[PDB]
Amino acid sequence: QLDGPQLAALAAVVELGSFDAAAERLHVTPSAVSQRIKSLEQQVGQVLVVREKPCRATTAGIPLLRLAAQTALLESEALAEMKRTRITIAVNADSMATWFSAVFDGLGDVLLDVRIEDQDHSARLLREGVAMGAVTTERNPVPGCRVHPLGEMRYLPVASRPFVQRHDGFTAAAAAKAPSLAWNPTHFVPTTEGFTAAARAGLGWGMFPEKLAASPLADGSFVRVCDIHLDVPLYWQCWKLDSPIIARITDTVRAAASGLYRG
Amino acid sequence: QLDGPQLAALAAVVELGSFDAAAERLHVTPSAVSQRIKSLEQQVGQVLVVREKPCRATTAGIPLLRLAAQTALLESEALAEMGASLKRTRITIAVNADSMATWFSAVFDGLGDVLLDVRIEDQDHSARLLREGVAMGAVTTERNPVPGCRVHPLGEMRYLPVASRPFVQRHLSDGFTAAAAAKAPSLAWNRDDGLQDMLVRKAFRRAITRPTHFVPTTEGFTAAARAGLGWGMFPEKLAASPLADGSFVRVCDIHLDVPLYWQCWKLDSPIIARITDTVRAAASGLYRGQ
Amino acid sequence: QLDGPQLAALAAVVELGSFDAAAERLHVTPSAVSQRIKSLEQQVGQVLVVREKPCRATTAGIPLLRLAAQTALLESEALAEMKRTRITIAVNADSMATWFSAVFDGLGDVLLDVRIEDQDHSARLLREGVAMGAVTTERNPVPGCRVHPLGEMRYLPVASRPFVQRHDGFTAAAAAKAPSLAWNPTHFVPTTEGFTAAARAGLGWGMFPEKLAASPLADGSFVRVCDIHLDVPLYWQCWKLDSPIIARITDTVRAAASGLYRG
Amino acid sequence: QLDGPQLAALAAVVELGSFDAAAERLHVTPSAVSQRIKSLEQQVGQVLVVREKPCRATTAGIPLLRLAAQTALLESEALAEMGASLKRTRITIAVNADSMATWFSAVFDGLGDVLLDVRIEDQDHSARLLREGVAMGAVTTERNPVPGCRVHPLGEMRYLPVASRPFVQRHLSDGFTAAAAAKAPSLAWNRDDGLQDMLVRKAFRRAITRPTHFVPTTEGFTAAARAGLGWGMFPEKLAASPLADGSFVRVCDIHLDVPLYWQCWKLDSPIIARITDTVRAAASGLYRGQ
Repeated sequence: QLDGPQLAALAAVVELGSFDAAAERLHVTPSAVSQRIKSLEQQVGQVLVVREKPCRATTAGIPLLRLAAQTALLESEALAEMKRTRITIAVNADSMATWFSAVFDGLGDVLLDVRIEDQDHSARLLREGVAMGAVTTERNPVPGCRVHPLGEMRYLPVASRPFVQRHDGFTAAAAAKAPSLAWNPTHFVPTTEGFTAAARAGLGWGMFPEKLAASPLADGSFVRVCDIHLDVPLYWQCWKLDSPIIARITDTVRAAASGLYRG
Repeated sequence: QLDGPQLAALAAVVELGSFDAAAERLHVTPSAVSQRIKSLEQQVGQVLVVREKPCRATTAGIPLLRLAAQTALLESEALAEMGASLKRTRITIAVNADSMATWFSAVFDGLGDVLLDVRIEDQDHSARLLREGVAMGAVTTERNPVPGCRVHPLGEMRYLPVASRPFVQRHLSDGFTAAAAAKAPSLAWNRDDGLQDMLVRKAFRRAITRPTHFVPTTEGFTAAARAGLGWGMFPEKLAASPLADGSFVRVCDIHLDVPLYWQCWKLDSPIIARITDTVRAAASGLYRGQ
Repeated sequence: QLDGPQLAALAAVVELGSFDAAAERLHVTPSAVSQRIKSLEQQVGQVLVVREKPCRATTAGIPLLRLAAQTALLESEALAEMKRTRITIAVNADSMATWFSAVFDGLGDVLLDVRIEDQDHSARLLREGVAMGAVTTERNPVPGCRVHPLGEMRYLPVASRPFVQRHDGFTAAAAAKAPSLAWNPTHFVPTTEGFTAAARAGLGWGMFPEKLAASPLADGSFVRVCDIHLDVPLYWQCWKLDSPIIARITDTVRAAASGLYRG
Repeated sequence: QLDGPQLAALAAVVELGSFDAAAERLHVTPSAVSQRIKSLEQQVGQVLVVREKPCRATTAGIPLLRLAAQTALLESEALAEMGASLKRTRITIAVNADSMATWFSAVFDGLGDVLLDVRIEDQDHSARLLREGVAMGAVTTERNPVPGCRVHPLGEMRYLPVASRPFVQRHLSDGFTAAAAAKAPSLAWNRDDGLQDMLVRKAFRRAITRPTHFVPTTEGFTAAARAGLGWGMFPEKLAASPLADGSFVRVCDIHLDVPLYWQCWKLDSPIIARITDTVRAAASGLYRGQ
């Protein structure tokens, strides 16, 4: 490889007729491009540019001007390949079920690729460069990622009115003597509309996001087992790169998470 | 010769991914587990377990995996027809996302006395869990009987192509043309989701590539649509409400009927038949179709 | 689990009317099945068979007869799933290109699944239980496999007449000063008809199986570089299970390899 | 900003699967390689390399992988248009199995002065190697231009459905009926081989499941057919001989024409154009088709 500051400097001094303008185009200095050029000529055993101003290419430097040109033509179309911008994001289920959807209001002008994943899989999607960022419970930066705290999600204990009197008071004896809902005397019932439907059906008691368990408790369809609550910090982790798109989304997500508890 | 606690060994070694693990799980030495799987590999003439890293079934070990589990259920019932009173049996069933959010919910209400393990899986994922004995039944879009399984029709689920009014204004002011449909953003659960594609085909006898968002889950897919991101196919039970609200509007007059089926272990089982009755009844509200 | 010798013994004493015949069907002994039965009844808290001959099942043993029955019905259809027999085999390229094809004469009555793989991939196919056996250069038994020596394949050095006088005599100085053919001053050219076509085209010199390099040397299209030869032992490795199908194929392959050199 | 020896870093880290390796390969510290890939990840705004176990390109790093290699060839030519005389350039090209056994062979005869690295790959495998800069050209059944690639038609290859006379006697005595074709064993290179399936379709406007052997490679597939295992589709150039021999006979009157294409790096290159001329001329013997 012979690239690449020395080439752009060569094309510059050749296309614009001067060392000054070259500088002007590369945000460098007249003397800084001069020796930038003399290097390149050194390592090819000939003189590429002719000092006389306006300075055009010497015959033996044409191919290198051609190189600079086709190189640059390639780079362009490459950058294109990699219209609507695609952003792939990972989110944990309770977040998609709860606060994350706000983000959709800010994002109708791009093309989302949303994945519902847990801590471990989010991390993989990050590392493997398929997910640009993840809502996750992991606090330690994933390789190549920056970590933004989002606050905490709060979970309550819940069952139905009937499930209470069946398993009196919270007879703290009925620890396992009570049937319990879960995700992955315990029934496993994913989604959200059924993990909810299970509990509503006096089928068990479970940990529900406060925000989800909100309405039914007011309806009276739900009752709190007890006044214990568990608090899980969420984090936005994304690629530690400076990019307008990464920043936009980090910002949208942080704002859709405003109503979470203080971390 | 015809098997035994040899299957037990297999199923344990695969579900637990270790020879040592499944040994301190059935009260026996690695050697025993090894000869047990070996003797079974001998009888059947096939290698059944990849021994490496985490232990998994080979292709040929899938059917005996299932065999082990149908046998385990058959066994615990034959020995409860002898003694129930209490018995809390573990039942695993696969269910497609769209069914769980709509009709399937009802199955819990009429359930007992059994411990439920429900998996949200698409057509392909669920057929695997059936083959592998992991699930003793599944709501699937699959009409063809998977191995070791009876097929029950449940009815058809109708899918309406919908979106919010703002979305229609911005993208379908002039209606659902093939010039408009090539530009309006569509939704989808993921790449394997063909629902939107069958419309468009049905609607334009063709196939139109468009901008398409991928948003999974009921809440996820629902917020996307509610948030005017794009149009998408929704189980009618789920659109019924936003159609009243004004929150959703039908993008066009066409729809999709998708036959559902309840596939479960072909065998005798008071627990199976009972679950089947419940699943079938929970679906009495589908469109009759066929 | 309660299975499974005790059940078959129960069904036996129940279906046939006697302990004798039971024995007769299970290749066991009258007294050996008697206590085989009393165990099973012990661990279910009731009497399953009635001593009186011919002995039928007791009411409380019917379900266990049913169990034995449905169990067995399942096993059958399972065994089926796992018409024409499918046999998947791995072979190294130079073997498929050379001696292995003889095997096809003995095998038109089954359905072959032939994979062309090297030592490492063969081994994986074996371990992962997809290939029943592999022709391979590996001598150490793969996990779960038995090893059959097959003999040695012999490779010669070759180029074209022109390639000689271009790279006098084997001026042992032109070690790298000569262009060479290879697989994975060296051109990489797989298949067999082209790895051959390359050399024929004075494009390089390479190691060819003696059997392949046979004809052209007689044609005069090929010449030997020198009289060095390299010898590679081949091995048939397959599942260490006793099975009629495994034995058939181990035998066919060993015979198709008869004309290899003494190992 | 616009890249540089940053690509060099990438391509090295991916082709070698290690940050340390590619460092002791370009004379620089891990850190340098790291910042170099980082600065490039920065400029482009994407993660480009999975750092783990063996280092591989991410999807978004594929195009820069190609970029690195087209640049590397462009560079070594621009600097040989300055100085050749000797130069032995490494060129990698993909070629489908059926082309290598028939017409492509000719390309070596009219070749120089260049070091050849030929890969036998099917349609899909070869398009990958083109995208990834691994191959600077490929004979493929793919008409659509892969990214960074010009497409040249080469002609069409004809495929005859054939078998040995013993095979016909035993299985096709009464000819190539859909009742006979459902029973006679067919061949195939593997599951993705659709050649035999397109016949049968062409022959019976339908699709018939049959016993089918899978035997890859030219010698492998050829011995199978010669050994009466089954019927299969053969490049005519290859059947021409056994049709004379009597060794093969056409199973039926139908055939398949498959358009071939030569896809190569879209750019200027005396080496590319030259290779292209040779490939194109080696194929002058295909059927003109189109």
